[PDB]
Amino acid sequence: FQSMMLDRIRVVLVNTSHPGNIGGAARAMKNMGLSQLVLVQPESFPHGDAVARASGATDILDAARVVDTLEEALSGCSVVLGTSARDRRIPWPLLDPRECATTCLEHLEANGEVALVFGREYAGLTNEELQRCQFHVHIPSDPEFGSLNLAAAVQVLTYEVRMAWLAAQGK
Amino acid sequence: FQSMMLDRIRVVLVNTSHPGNIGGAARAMKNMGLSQLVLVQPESFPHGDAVARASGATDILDAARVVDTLEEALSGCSVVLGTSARDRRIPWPLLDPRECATTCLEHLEANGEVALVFGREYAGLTNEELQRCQFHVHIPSDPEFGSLNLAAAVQVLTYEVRMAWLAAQGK
Repeated sequence: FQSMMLDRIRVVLVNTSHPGNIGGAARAMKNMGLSQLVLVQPESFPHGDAVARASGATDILDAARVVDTLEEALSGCSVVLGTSARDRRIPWPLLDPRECATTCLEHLEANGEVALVFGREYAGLTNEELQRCQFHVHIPSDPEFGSLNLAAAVQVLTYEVRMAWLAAQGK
Repeated sequence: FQSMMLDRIRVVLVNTSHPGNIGGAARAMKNMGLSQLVLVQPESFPHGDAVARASGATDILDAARVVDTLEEALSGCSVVLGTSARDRRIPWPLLDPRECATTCLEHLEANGEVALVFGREYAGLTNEELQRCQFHVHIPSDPEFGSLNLAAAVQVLTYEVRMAWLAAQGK
């Protein structure tokens, strides 16, 4: 199963401070066909704001796994891609969201499990967290005002994943 | 000017009910280089929630024009593109976000002014509002759970606009 492939994209939110962003991320995942959410040390979860921003994606919140470390969140993944909003001076392969989606599909088609890792509001992932990833993904943005809202960033990546998944089906 | 071209994309939010979405839209515009926001009959504006979700894109909120009708919001535009989340049974040309961005760039390069029109949370634009547009833009989504958060939808379209704008510059 085709739609079922999308369940093997593991969205990992690292140390999210605003519970509204957890809900927003779940909504962004559900409206692209994704469903697997993992939270590393969220600051406030469960929370009413996550439920409200999920706007019906409460199934994803209820099935979300909450873990103490990024290592636990990445267990069993065939590849890990971390997002970066700025030059991090780490020489890892740097992908745009379209290239990220191509890499994701390649793994999903090979029965892999892909982690897409998002960091804290503003600060992003730490260097150590980025070093744990095999690829870095950057959403091209205005360098004068470069970091997107966490849920909006999840939406951009999940949208590209769905665009690649549709294209592979001749759709 | 190149960056200046993006100021000629007019983001129009029609009858927004959650002020947080107005702020989220302004943030989504600013981190892609856009700045022109027009609000048609927003339910609560100005509002603290718009300021909070703008996360520093308060300049866009302060310069936003508030009007009573969609007609006033579209004055002087060379083309109007409206978003749709479902089959609207209106036979207008239907573009995905990449095709929307191509159309936008074509107009910006020809010193045009493009309106990107977003509707109400859940309900979207009315048929009459969609009929006022020359093109309809649909973000491919899971038809089981098809409508994105308003600010996340603005982010998807603005992200594609920036991707097209960068590509045209050999970047």
